[PDB]
Amino acid sequence: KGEAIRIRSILRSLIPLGDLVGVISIAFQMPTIAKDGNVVEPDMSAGF
Amino acid sequence: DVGVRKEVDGMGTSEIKYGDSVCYIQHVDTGLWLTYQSVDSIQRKAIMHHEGHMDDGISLSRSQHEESRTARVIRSTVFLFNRFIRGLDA
Amino acid sequence: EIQFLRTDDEVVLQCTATIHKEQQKLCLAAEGFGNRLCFLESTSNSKNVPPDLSICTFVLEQSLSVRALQEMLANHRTLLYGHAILLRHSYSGMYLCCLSTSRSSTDKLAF
Amino acid sequence: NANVVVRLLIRRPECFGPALRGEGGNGLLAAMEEAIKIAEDPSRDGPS
Repeated sequence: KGEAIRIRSILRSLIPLGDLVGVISIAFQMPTIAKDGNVVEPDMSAGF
Repeated sequence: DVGVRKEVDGMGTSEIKYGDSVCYIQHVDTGLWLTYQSVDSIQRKAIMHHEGHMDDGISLSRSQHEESRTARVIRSTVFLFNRFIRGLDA
Repeated sequence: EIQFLRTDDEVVLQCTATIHKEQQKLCLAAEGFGNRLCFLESTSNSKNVPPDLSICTFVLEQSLSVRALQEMLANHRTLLYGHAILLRHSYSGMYLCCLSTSRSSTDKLAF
Repeated sequence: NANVVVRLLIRRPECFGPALRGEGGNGLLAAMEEAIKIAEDPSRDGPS
């Protein structure tokens, strides 16, 4: 469907593949167990 | 000196004919006529004369599309290759 | 009686650009031989620099409808708004096209 | 609906934000990294 190929080509032009690969490669911030057995979990609504 | 008539928007009317018509080339500003110097591969130098000569009419021969395209290709390739040669010399 | 744009006609595409507070006229052009990409030729400065309309002229080959176009790639008409037109370069004999490649002049989204 | 939405969004390229707008807009990976830097840098993430 020429319209379908056209839309897919447009989306490919907007978003490069390498950008998606890099964003996926970005790592999170692991929760850390600290002294006295306390879990420090960074706020989800404040980070990645 | 009929002058310059009004500009017409359209294909116009057919006035100057290839081969049949006889034309005289005149400079617009100075008004001089383009003539032959008649001085001694004919190699007759072309000049501008206020009055001209007795035989100054020019006939027209349209070039073929193939020849015109070849000439323009020649010009473009000459320009590009001269640029390339100058770059290599630089 | 205003003249109407037919198919088998030779025309030029013009655009007006207001750069450095000056309104001058440009025309789309293409060399064809050795350089497929299109560019612009200034026509406002005609009294000082002659424009090269030979590489600017185009000819309208077909002006068939959009659905007719889809049917066509599935297997002296007057131009009407909404038709798909074919522009053949008068000099090179080539056709105006949307090249897939892009020069990427800070646009990153245009062809 | 998807075709219409894509067409409207590409007609108005400002809908994609600073990045992905082109004309000097950096990449999506760069935008994500800068947003992460903002998230872990106070005085730019909250009101303060």
